Amino acid sequence: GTSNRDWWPNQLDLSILHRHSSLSDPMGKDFNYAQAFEKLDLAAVKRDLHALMTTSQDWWPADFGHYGGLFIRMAWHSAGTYRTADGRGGAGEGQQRFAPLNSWPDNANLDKARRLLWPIKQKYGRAISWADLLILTGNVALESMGFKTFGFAGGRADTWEPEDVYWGSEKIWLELSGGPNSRYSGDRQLENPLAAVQMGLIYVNPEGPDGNPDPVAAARDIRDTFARMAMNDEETVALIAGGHTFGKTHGAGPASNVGAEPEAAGIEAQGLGWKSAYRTGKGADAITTGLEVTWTTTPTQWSHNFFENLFGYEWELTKSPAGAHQWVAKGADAVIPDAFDPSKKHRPTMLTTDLSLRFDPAYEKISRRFHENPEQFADAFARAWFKLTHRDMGPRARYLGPEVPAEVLLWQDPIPAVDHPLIDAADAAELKAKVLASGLTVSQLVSTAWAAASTFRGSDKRGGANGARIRLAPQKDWEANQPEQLAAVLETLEAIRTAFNGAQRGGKQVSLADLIVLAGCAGVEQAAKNAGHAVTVPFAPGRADASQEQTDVESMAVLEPVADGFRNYLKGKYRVPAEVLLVDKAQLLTLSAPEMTVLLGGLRVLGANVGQSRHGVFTAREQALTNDFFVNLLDMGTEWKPTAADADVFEGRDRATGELKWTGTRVDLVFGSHSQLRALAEVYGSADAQEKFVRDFVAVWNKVMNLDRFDLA
Amino acid sequence: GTSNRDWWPNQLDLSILHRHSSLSDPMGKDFNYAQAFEKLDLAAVKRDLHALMTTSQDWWPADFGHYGGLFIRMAWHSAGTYRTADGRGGAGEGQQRFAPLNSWPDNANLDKARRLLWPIKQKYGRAISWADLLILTGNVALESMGFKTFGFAGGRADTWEPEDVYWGSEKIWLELSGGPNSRYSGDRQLENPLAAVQMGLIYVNPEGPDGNPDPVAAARDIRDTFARMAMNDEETVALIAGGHTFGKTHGAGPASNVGAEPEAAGIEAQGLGWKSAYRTGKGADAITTGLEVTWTTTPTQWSHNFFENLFGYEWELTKSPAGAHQWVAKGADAVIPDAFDPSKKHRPTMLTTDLSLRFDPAYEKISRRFHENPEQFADAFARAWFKLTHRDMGPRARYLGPEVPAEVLLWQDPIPAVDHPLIDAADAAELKAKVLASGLTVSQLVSTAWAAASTFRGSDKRGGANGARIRLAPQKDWEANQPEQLAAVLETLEAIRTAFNGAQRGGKQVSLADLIVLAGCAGVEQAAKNAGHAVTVPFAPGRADASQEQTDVESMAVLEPVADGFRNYLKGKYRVPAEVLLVDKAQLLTLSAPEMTVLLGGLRVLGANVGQSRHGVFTAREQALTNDFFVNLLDMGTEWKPTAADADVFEGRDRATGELKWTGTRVDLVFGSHSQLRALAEVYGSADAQEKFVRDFVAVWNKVMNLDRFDLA
Ligand code: HEM
Ligand code: HEM
Ligand SMILES: NNC(=O)c1ccncc1
Ligand SMILES: NNC(=O)c1ccncc1
Ligand SMILES: [Cl-]
Ligand SMILES: [Cl-]
Ligand code: NA
Ligand code: NA
Repeated sequence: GTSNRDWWPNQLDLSILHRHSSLSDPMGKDFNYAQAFEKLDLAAVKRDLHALMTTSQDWWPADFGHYGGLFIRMAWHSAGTYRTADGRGGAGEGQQRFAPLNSWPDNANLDKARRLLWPIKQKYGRAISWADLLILTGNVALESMGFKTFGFAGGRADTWEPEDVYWGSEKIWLELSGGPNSRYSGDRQLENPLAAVQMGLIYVNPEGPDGNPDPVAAARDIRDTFARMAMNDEETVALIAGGHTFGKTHGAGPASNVGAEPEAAGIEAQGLGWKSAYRTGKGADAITTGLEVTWTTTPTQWSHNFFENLFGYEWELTKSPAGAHQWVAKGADAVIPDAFDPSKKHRPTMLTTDLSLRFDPAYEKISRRFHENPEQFADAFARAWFKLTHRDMGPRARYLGPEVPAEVLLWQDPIPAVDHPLIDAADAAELKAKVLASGLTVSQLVSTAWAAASTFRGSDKRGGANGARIRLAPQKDWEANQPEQLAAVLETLEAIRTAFNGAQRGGKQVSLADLIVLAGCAGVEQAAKNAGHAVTVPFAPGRADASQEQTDVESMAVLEPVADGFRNYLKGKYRVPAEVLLVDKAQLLTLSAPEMTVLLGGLRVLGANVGQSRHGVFTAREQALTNDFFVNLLDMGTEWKPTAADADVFEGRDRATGELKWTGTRVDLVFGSHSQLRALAEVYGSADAQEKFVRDFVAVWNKVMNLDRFDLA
Repeated sequence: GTSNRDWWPNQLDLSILHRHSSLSDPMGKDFNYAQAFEKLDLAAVKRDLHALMTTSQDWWPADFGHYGGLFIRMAWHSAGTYRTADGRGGAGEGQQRFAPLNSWPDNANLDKARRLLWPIKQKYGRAISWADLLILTGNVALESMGFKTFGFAGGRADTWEPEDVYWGSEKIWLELSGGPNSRYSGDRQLENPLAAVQMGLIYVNPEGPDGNPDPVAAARDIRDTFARMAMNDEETVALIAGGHTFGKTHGAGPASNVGAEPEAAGIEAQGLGWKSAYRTGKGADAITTGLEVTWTTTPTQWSHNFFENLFGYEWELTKSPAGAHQWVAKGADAVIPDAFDPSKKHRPTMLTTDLSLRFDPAYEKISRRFHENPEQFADAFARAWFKLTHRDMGPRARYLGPEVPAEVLLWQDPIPAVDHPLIDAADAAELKAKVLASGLTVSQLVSTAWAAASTFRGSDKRGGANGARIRLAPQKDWEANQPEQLAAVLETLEAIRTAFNGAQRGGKQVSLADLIVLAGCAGVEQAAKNAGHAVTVPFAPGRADASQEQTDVESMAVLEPVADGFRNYLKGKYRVPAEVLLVDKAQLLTLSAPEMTVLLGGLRVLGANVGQSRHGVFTAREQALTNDFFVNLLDMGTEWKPTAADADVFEGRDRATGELKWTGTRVDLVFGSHSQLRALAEVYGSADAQEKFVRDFVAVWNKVMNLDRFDLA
């Protein structure tokens, strides 16, 4: 069946904005997962999971009689697809169960793990999402084996179709670097936003870089990919050594025995894959990765044996029965149990990537400290495991259930509790009138509030106007935020706030986070008034102001807009066309194509462009909220040509006279080009559309303002 | 970006069921196009369109000073993608403005036509859809040029993204037959459901089959493609000769002058394509197809000159300035006007496909009759043009506005008006009790109502339970409908009906159409009662019984289910896998993936399978409405394997004992295999889901029952 994608392989793909519709969702449109989960008897689930750990099923027998290792790996992989660059991946939408992740080579035999959990899923039904269950199971595994976890938050709602995520351009699973679609360039620089070394891996190749078993060089990849997953050196050592305290790898025989991944398997496989022809195909004969390593003498019990072994022995290179590189302790005693035969024991073994923890000089110092103080190791691993598995859950307000940790962590971008009465409608109207009487312009108010709100991304639910972090490092200095204009606006707002708060009785006051938003609302209302329309922009109070001390500046770097088509901003020159970046941004903002279209056309005429650029400002009444962008964009009286100076900027001239009327960017003109966006533009560009445009603008504006307001959910 | 479609190119694609969501739609959820159109001043639009016909724009100058020909071609093409095999294509969704149809070679320069309409679109806004405007503009063109149309109906709502239609497998535009993805096999047999000879054509190649200019062989393709678009010989001659009474083709210079189609063109082209490097690139220099033919001496006025010329001259093969085969009149004077230069005239010319109307012996007779009786020609063309442009509109109840023809036509599958009081809720309860007392089983009732309702397709809005056509030829005889069982059920229902109707006062009666449906509802209520659930199934009366004379039996043939996964039925062995045919069917029924899942799992346990097959009947309480399908399908205690007799049937055996528990087909097992369908199955298979299952089943049931009930909109 030949498709639009086959005929026009570089056209824009808008379907990414329209996933997750009510059509694909089996739950009623009123279904509220948070309220279902809040009534789940979580202790009862955890008792069932505890039982599970040691109830071996013959179709996938439990190593050492205990599924703990397998489930820890399953949870780790669920969380481990996470990239800080865009917030995509991670455990928070249960995407391990869909394509492609369910069939990634690094996820081999995690299909068995997920299937082991069906009876418990089935028992508790909609009160526990798969997403939450995968993470909970990991926790229970650790707990069953003697490890005290830091806590657990429910709240990850299930999703019903695969996400659209750029995982790389390679066309071959696990392709080595330096191919026609290499994710590496220069001096082993991994392309953003990727966070793994090969297509279908979680982070790194366990044999070493492109299969070279050099622990020192492997450590370089570990550090890079873990950093791209938001983990520093301490966290990375804790997580790796923590996880490889348990279980084993599977490599009983040659890898050519293993069949098709789940999405390529036959229908009879019922969603399972990697069927193995090697001996029994499971248990003692299992092949997953091809490595054959068991790290510890008690693979079902928390211990400090990983570091005891790592440091206690000297290691020699060897080959698994599948031929993969791995390490064995030279002439150790055979002290490591066999997973199925109680009369066999084995020597200590390690992956090349495990040895990285000892032979990378930075890791070695941390690893030694963990070896000599295994309580520090346990506390670090607990914290890191919580961070791993919760990193894409968003604000602490989404955390559910009785095991949520009380401690507030820096990585959570915490927002202080509000302890005082909030402003009401009359107060909001008085502030709005003050903001407008200060002489702040429509353009300044809208740009500031846009800049504050639009850092939100739905992928990991980081960002947004809550916190007033726009006033702090690093946001206040991002080029897209126009630091000098921003500083002037914030100064005037802060004076209005101080005066307002000083006049109150009874503890009422307004946060600057709220006022920035409210001022943006005044701006949009004044714009509408300039166009002759009386509208009220909805506003919900209750944002609070975070301090610089509660704001990790390095972690905030990834939220910087380098492309914001909504402000006609591109920080530099990229290989990805600007219109593609626009749609990506709209996806992170959770906008549909209609919402993206309305919003952009309104922002243009409000003066939200960075640097007061006239590109796409197709109106002779700037700062009035009108549909002029659309009417003028669609006017066939104008002819567009790319400029000689820049192929990415266009001049619009009167077709009859040649007179220069406007200039625009690819982001502006895509709305007159792409056949689906033009259809949208046409609706807003019609003579009956003025009222619709304003109402839809205000709605989407409001929506953007509220993206991070999970305190109100 | 490598996608799931690249990795697993033969997986099922469920996104086709979830297009056309609220997310992609710029109109509010409450927007009702019918009500907007009913307030449009249609007369005023038509005045504006009249004005347009002779308002020539410099960017695409009107031939002969009149755009009529162009707009007739535009409207023809809009309607001309229609296939009777699935009802997909046609004018009714305005899909000509989206990919791929906006960029089909046969639609070249229709982008200009559509752009000329923007001011009118813009003026009237949401009150007239593009879909309607394209056909209206065709009508006005004809009327402006002196042809009186049969009438016009509004009501085609706009759509907002491209449909997912199989247009063929070729990877090259216009590829000739016999390639690696040939749409032809055997003795020039065109593959169903296709209705064009080459990828990117409407029907046939104007130079002749695969470009060989044999009018007789061309006539074969014409007949086959037009038949696949629901037109017989009389209609086809009328339409072709009718249409080529107007306008001209465009072929002023070599085709290598013509640039990128709209979807490939630059952003600066603002949605237009085929920019030509030949001389001025437009007007007198225009290149569209490459042919250069002008059929009549008055290309802007209705005449009888097409047949005068066709029969009046003998024809010699020649070449256009682009090199295409075409025909010129032997010995003729230069009597055809030039489109731009009043001092030039040309000899009469014809396409190979025009000469088909004279050299095909069957077309010749029709053509001669039209020649000698031009009133018969005019009336046939009027009727055919109305049919062409309204064929996919569905029931007459959907027809809006003041130009709707009063005459009821056979091809509309008309439904007689209801002239008597309808049964009310007390009568419906009485009939249900009678149906249940008669001894008809749950399985009989559900199968019959399913068979009646499930002929509906949303593509052209044909089919459905309205009419009681299940009791007529050919439906009563379809294998999928189990003719023998059907005849017994209809006999018992007809007796219940006669008794009920005979007992009434005041003209009240119930149609068999309604009773079939109501009986289906009683069967579902009983099934629910068998399972311990107290369920009332919604019923809406008002169907009427159509007569055999109101039911064109040939036309009905295309509605025969050769694949109906909802009754585990496949009429033969096909190249397309059965699960693909299931999803296609669900798409025609307007079902989302959840709806398709719930519906199939319920039908299985209700006994709706053809021949009482046990395949997929995964319950020990058949005829009870339970979620057993799901719970049993997902039970990991069962292992599935294809049978030795048949690779498409599976045996499910107890994994521990080897005991045979169930058998199923690919349609059954796909719900436990495909990762998105399995996620749905899991909701319905959960321990808290029995009530949800029942309620969702009843909802989808009712939806299917009501699919053709446009009298209730
Ligand atoms: C550089 C990072 C990592 C590498 C390259 C890596 C590699 C691997 C490989 C190759 C296996 C064997 C899979 C198989 O054949 O069955 C595995 C197993 C395992 N890994 Fe990791 N790992 C890494 C980090 C982690 C982390 C962060 C955790 C959890 C905190 C984790 C926990 C596990 C566990 C529990 C298993 C045991 C599986 C079982 O018992 O079935 N690993 N690892
Ligand atoms: C065998 C069926 C047909 C064939 C092969 C065919 C072929 C063509 C071709 C090649 C053109 C020239 C396009 C160009 O270069 O601008 C055209 C023009 C046209 N056709 Fe057809 N045609 C078919 C049927 C129809 C029908 C059914 C209608 C309408 C009822 C129609 C109405 C027109 C009109 C009005 C034009 C003139 C366009 C103008 O003046 O710009 N044709 N046809
Ligand atoms: N791949 N997923 C995302 O980009 C996303 C998910 C949910 N809301 C916004 C964006
Ligand atoms: N491709 N188009 C269809 O299959 C369809 C369209 C509208 N309703 C149901 C089915
Ligand atoms: Cl994602
Ligand atoms: Cl279609
Ligand atoms: Na994410
Ligand atoms: Na259709």
